[PDB]
Amino acid sequence: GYDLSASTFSPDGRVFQVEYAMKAVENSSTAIGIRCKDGVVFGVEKLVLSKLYEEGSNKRLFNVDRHVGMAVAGLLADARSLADIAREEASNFRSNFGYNIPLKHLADRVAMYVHAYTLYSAVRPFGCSFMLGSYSVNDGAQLYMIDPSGVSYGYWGCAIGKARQAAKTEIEKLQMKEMTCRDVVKEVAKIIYIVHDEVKDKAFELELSWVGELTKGRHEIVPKDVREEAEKYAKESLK
Amino acid sequence: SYDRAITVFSPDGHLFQVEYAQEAVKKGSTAVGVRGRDIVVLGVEKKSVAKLQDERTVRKICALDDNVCMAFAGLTADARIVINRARVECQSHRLTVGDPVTVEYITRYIASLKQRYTQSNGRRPFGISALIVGFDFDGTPRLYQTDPSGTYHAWKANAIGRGAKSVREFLEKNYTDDAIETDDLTIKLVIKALLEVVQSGGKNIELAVMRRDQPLKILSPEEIEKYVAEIE
Amino acid sequence: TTTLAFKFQHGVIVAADSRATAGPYIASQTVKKVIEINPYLLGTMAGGAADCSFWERLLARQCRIYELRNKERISVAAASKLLANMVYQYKGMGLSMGTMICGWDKRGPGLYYVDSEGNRISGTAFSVGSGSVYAFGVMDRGYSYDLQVEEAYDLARRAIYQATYRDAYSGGAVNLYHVREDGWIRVSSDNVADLHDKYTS
Amino acid sequence: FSPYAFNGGTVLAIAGEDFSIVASDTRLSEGFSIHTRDSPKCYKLTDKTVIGCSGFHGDCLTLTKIIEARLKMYKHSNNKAMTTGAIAAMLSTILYSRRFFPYYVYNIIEGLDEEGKGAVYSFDPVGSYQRDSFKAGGSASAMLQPLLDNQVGFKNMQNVEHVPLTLDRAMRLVKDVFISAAERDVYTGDALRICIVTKEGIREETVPLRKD
Amino acid sequence: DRGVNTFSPEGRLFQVEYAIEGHKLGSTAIGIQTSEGVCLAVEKRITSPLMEPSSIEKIVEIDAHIGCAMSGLIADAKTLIDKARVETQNHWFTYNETMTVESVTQAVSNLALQFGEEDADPGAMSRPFGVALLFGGVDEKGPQLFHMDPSGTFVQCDARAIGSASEGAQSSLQEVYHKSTTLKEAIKSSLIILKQVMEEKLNATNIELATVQPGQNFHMFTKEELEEVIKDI
Amino acid sequence: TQNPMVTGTSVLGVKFDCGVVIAADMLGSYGSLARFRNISRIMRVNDSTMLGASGDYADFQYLKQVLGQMVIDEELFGDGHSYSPRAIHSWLTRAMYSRRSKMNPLWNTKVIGGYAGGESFLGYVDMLGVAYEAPSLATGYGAYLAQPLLREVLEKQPVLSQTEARELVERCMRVLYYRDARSYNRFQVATVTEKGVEIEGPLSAQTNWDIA
Amino acid sequence: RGYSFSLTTFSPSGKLVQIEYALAAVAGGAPSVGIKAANGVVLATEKKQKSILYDERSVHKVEPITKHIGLVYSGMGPDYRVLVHRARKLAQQYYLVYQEPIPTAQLVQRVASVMQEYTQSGGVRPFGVSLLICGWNEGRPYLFQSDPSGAYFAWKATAMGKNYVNGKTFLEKRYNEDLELEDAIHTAILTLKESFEGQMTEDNIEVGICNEAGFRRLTPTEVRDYLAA
Amino acid sequence: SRRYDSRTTIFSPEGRLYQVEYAMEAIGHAGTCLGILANDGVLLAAERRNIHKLLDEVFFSEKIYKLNEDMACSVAGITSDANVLTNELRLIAQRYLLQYQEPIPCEQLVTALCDIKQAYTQFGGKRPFGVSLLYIGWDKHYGFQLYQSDPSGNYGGWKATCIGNNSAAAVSMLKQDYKEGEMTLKSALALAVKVLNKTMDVSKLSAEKVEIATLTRENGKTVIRVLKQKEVEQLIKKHEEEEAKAE
Amino acid sequence: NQYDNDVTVWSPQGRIHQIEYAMEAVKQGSATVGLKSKTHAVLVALKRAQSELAAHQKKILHVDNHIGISIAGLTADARLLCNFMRQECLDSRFVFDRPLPVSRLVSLIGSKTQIPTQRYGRRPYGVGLLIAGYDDMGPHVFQTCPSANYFDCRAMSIGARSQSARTYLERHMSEFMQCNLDELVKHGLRALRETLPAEQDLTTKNVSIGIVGKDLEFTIYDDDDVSPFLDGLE
Repeated sequence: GYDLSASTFSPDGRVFQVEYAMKAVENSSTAIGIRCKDGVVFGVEKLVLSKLYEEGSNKRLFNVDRHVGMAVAGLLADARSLADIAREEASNFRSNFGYNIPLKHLADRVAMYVHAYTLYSAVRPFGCSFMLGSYSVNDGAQLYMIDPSGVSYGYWGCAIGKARQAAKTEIEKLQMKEMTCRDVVKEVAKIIYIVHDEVKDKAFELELSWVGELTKGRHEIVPKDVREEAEKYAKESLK
Repeated sequence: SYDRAITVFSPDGHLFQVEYAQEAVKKGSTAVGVRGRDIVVLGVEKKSVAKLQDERTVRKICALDDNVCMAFAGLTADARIVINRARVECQSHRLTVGDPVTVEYITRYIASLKQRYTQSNGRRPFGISALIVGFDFDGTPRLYQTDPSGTYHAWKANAIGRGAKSVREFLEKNYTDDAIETDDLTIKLVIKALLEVVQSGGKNIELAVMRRDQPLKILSPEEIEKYVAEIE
Repeated sequence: TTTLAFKFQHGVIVAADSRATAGPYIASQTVKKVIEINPYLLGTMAGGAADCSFWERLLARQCRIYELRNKERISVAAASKLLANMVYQYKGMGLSMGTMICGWDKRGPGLYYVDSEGNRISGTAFSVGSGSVYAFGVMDRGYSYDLQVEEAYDLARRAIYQATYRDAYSGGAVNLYHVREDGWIRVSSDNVADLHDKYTS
Repeated sequence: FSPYAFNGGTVLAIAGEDFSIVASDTRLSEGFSIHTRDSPKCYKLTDKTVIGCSGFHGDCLTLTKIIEARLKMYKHSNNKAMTTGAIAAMLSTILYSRRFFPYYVYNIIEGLDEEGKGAVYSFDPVGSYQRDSFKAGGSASAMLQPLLDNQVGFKNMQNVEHVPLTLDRAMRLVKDVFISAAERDVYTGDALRICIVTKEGIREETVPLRKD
Repeated sequence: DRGVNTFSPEGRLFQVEYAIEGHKLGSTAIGIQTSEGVCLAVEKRITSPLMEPSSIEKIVEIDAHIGCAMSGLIADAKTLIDKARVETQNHWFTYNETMTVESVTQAVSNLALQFGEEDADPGAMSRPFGVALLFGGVDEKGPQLFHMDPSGTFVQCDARAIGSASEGAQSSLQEVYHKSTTLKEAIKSSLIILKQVMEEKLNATNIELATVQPGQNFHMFTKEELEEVIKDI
Repeated sequence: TQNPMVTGTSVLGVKFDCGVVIAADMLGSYGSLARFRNISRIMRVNDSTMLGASGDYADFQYLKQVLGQMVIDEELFGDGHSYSPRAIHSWLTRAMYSRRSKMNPLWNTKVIGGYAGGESFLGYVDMLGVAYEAPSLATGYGAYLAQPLLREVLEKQPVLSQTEARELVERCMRVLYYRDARSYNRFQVATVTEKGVEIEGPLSAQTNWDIA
Repeated sequence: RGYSFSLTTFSPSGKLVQIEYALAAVAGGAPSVGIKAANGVVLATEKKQKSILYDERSVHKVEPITKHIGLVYSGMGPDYRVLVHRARKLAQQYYLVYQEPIPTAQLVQRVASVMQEYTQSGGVRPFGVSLLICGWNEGRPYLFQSDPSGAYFAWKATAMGKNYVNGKTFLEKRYNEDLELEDAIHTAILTLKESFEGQMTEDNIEVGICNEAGFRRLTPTEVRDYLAA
Repeated sequence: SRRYDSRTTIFSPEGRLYQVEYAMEAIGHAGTCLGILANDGVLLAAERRNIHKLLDEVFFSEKIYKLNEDMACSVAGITSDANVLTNELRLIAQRYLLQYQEPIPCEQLVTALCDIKQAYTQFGGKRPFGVSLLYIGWDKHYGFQLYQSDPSGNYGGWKATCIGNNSAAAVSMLKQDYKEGEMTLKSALALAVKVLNKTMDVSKLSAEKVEIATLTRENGKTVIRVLKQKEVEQLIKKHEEEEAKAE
Repeated sequence: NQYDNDVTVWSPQGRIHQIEYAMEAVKQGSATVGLKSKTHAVLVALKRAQSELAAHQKKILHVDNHIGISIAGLTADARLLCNFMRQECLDSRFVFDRPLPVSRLVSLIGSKTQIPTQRYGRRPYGVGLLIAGYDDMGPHVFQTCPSANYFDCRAMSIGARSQSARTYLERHMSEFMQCNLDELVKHGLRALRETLPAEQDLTTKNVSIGIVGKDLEFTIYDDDDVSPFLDGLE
């Protein structure tokens, strides 16, 4: 009878409601991120269920501020709720203090908001995890990852999704500390195409984004020429 | 704040809380009322008087206004609340419109309250049934009856409580424009209608009469005693 | 403005003028200062026209709802009480009113005077406006309870005509109503100019 | 801090058998200087209703926006467009809702009724309204009213049979009245708009006056 | 066990599904729309001969051109009736014209489903209503007759029957009705079906009948005219 | 605000074919003291919208903050729609009116310029909620000293070129310097065209001729 | 935002088992003892630390409330702290209104009213602690005791915590009504000594007294002399 | 949450209120209290429940609680709820005096308290007070009175009642020794002592297991006086003597 | 058997049975169909046969001059949502003196629909929608779900037995762009004819048709105004 509320410790000190909101993510399609000297690069395998939808529906990359990106995994409605909260946090910060909010501060604020939903019986924990990423001449590139429980750590490359195991294993053989975004983008395309399953899921869409010095610190979406070339390179590499 | 649905529907569309409130009101002491030509009368049964009480404090027949009176069955503690709210309403109506209420106006007010306590959050229903009598400015006597659900009708004569199942059959057969001609005729009618349910014998009854004059007069024990002898 | 009303043997009589002014400039010359509230009631307009119209429309709505709920019409005393109660909630905020309610109930002819201050009084002859003192001098000297309908008509017309002859904020036409047992009727809408030649040479 | 300003402007409506006419001048003012020389005061409400406003320009703008929103709410809730009388009644209630800090506007609704004829309704800042046959509000209303009394009301003149107002004569009267008003009031006189509400639909015209 | 708001494996809202079953235990009513007006008729279902029959009012008047006939929980129906009256009077006050049967049915249907037990209102409902309604009236398009459910779905009909014998009453109404009736044949057939389905004997004090037509107001039948009609039949 | 403290003076505005040019001086007066002498009273809202304000300077800075956050937030999700000169003009009118209605107004006399869709925009928004459009504008004492010259020119030719509009603007700024006692001899000049907004640094009217 | 229903209810026999269970919790604390003498009262507790690592000086079990009142406890310390804080606030409010020091009986009544409020509100449990109050006012020493339900008494010598039955069984014998405060301390210490399972020390116990001059807890240097006999 | 709710304010399948039925059984096991009305005043006589030697009798009483200059009460059940009720009664009496500048009547006091007791059984989700009361008093209109309330919230005037433990047999023997109209205060005291002597399981009374208060009018003033141990002892001696003499 | 009652309880598989059931509610309704071309968008619905005597229903409602919807599910919830959308468009036109983009409208709708799905003692809106509008960027055929996520599509059908209409749609989507309005509408009526059983063909009073486009406001077509569209379906 301990599985029904976020106010009940198990006899062994666990919270099964958060443990279940984590399964909710542990069976969703994969998204990765890679930190570089110059900047960050996001990549997500977007699933196309039927032909009927227009390509561009169910985007998983948002713009929380003019220098912060965001990639999501899990329940997209909860994800959009969190994106509005983050937009709210950044705008208030700028109106109070007169300059842009640090990624370290934003992640801390959003993780506290997420954790507040893990204590009470009147609510339920969110069912989505997400990654952030910025670039500032002060602190350079950055990358974080928040869980449904509210824990946030810094990373060099993260692999939230269902193929996290195979994704992380292949991303560790990369030497990202010396590469650059133009040289990373290709790698993100290749690793996502490798980790992608082509049996259960037949067709998938690929979208990329980056924030670095080449975009002058503004989060963007990768232009179409770079993307086509990246896809071709990935296909050639795969055999 | 307490906000829970206490009374809710059930399979086959029943309201179990209201049905239980009625099962409770089916256990009080019997009350009987009839509508005369120029008089109205009520009558309540006393289960036991206990030889040690003060009857002035356990009366089940109140007076809401100069021309309206009532008598209940069920739970005294709930009846008291309903009665005082009805009194405040009578005073408000007099103040605002400069005229004493009608019997149907106060019956509607009471029934509206009783119904409101069946659809609100965090409340149980009232457990009483009332019989309201009185006269109006026209000079027409009235007699109504409410339910724990909020429904009310108008009747020639009625009986609530336990034993009403037989009091009604008796009164149905015996009610006629002949036993109505005079007050000392209708009062004996009410008395013999109450007596076959009082299995104690004698007078364990309270009886109040209300005429167009000398309102809410209450018959003394000796006076009520005289009528019993006459019947036999 | 000049309005009058007096109860007599055959019910109630009501009269008014029709000019409205903003300062020394005559904006309008035929207003309707009698407010038909329902087929069986009527009020009158003096003071702020917007206040008069708004609150008597509110009163009409409440009388209709009372009838629908209780299956019987409201009475003159109760309607006057409702109006006075409604305007007492805004004492000291600048409302300007002063009206007359007339009708018939189970008690006969009714004639009440409600103000913005909060008073209400029953009477047999009232008069409101800035020509009230001129209309009083003719109503007091001509009035008699043992009078019939056309004598009442003539007395009312004469009072209003002399009032608008001596007062600067009164003129135009005079509208005459008449409350009987079976609802009210409209009697005449003669104009003071066509009355003056009649009332002299 | 005074929350009001006086901006000038004159409006004039005239009802006929088959038609209805609202007219206005196009100058905006404040104090002794001129803001613009092309600013209308007549707003089409529906296919058979025009409204003219005067007084304070901020309140005029707010009021027209509120009325346009409420027409749409009514239509979405009742599956049909409003009528001139319903519009006049609703405007009465809207004007009374702000009665202790009121709109400083003088409204003049015009349109056709269900029986196909003109319906001029005059308003005062706090709500009082009455159905007229003609009306004039603004800065030269005391100058315009006696002329319309003499011409459309046919007052003070005998030895005349008073036949109805054709559209031609009505428009000529409106033009001449406004020319003479421009020659003596300092707040009118840039240009003249003329809206014509008829069975077919609303039409508009323009005539120039003399500049400052 | 459950809350009041709780879908089922078929997405059905248990409490509404029960409030709907609360109607197959009421007394039958019948409405019929003609080209000359509408007519409503309801069984009174007297219990014992000591109850006054002039005290059972199941056909009320909403306004001078709209009437209503109910079935179910007569205690519950009264708040709906009051709110419909108030809305019609507000519409008159604001727009100086009479409301429409469509607008009244639509505004009344918006109170249904407005229940709950947390963050609802200061004083809010705790369960759905248990009354079905039948509106009739005339407006700028002619006679109309609508129907309302506890779920909040309102339709427009020309001959509807609600109550505990409706599955048998409609089986005759569909054969009797045609687009060429007159209100008189309508009244006759509406009485014949009542007599067909009731348990007692259709006499002149255990039924009710009212009519609205383009000329007159809402008018109730008298124990004089009603008796004559019954005898005539 | 109840009482303004540090105030600016006149802002000018002209629209030419394919653009809009506005101008203002750089001075903050503390009631007849030239306290601050290098402040910027001109803003750039987005790629097609400029703004210059008169009156209280703290109110101008607050509105700068608010409008900037709005443009940022709508540009965030980048869906292909952007605010326009007209949308910003309306938003500003509504906010000014909402402040005056609580008896707590913002004490500015803003001017909006823009160029979208192939034609220019030039609007005026007073603290009371008065708002209109014109081919020329001027606030403060400019409404008396510079509007006559602009109108004298635009009467003859209804359309100017970029060079002629700029010449006219500086020719008027000179006279403002001659005759206004709260004016200064250093001003900025913004310009919006199909390529975007350009602001020019501290200019001078050194074309003075003091022959006493 | 919080529960609104009670957690303590009646049983088919009329008991309140939540209060009975809070009492069972109190029956498992550390022993406490109070003894009223002719010119003062004495509170004595068992302050036995788990291991030598714990710094003894930091936490106390015998606390003052005003310059003339002090109390001890048995049961749960985190609850005892809440009660101590609210008692201090209650005394300050009384002094603010009347410019007089509050009497012990009024103090006990207000504290027991709070403890009773926690038996009938929504979504809370009762306190798991009983109190022993001490005081001196108008030339007289007082000694009360408060229960988890909200019922207070008045004693001459009582005992709480573990082994309270034998504690009061032993306390009844020796108690004299003429007893001086200094000779009452010996009996209080001796009563504690009956059930200690160890060796007495100046840091195993706490002791407070109250006489004409106010409340104060004895220092270990004085507890040493008193333990020497 | 709904899982943990206990639903204290609902009906039973037979129309009962279980929480009130259980509070009445709680009140069933308390200490015996009894009242008796007479020609010249009323009297209460309770039973001391806490008899431990180490206690202190600082208070002038244990279960009396003078509520006003003219009234007084006594409780059975839960002391913690009794304290709340007594504070409320005092506040009600003072509010009445402030509004009318006259003392309150006893029936109005009892009514205003029973309203509060009733509002705890209809809404709120709380539990009800487990307390029964007896009252005594004197007013302008009816003189010496004696009432009684119960957890549900209904009262009633009496002439000789009893609550607590063995109250059934107490009332049974009260019915056979009370004669209306002829009883004086002394015969009242005698009957009270002789009823308390039996309805208590102990061998015989002790003059410290009891607690006795009276109420009289003297010189236009009400006097509420708790009897003393010596007086009680004398009464017990008198009871011992006459009873012994008969047999 | 204890996770299927509240909307704030996860199952051991990370699912919300309440939200599921609220979706199975939406499948009960009668099918709808929408699609868009280069310049026009179109909604077509099938008004269900309620009884032998009642006027069928209202399944297409105006939201604004450029936006219209078509519902399937709880009608009370549907009109509760429609009132919110109408107020949104009215508020927009009041503040900025311009229309609302359909995308921002659907954003507001989703953000409002999501909140109930998380708190205690509340339930999801049991209604699916289909929006059609025109803007600067052309037509739009958004679709929403009881679980607050929404989609964007060229052509989508919701309701009972709409699997066949969806198959027809994708199979013929290759030409919707170029096609004219008349051609576009017929493609819709054929697809809607697919879901009906064998014993019934489209008549003239159990179909509705909405249309919005470049130079044309949102219009609904009445019982016999749909006659010029059903003349050729042989």
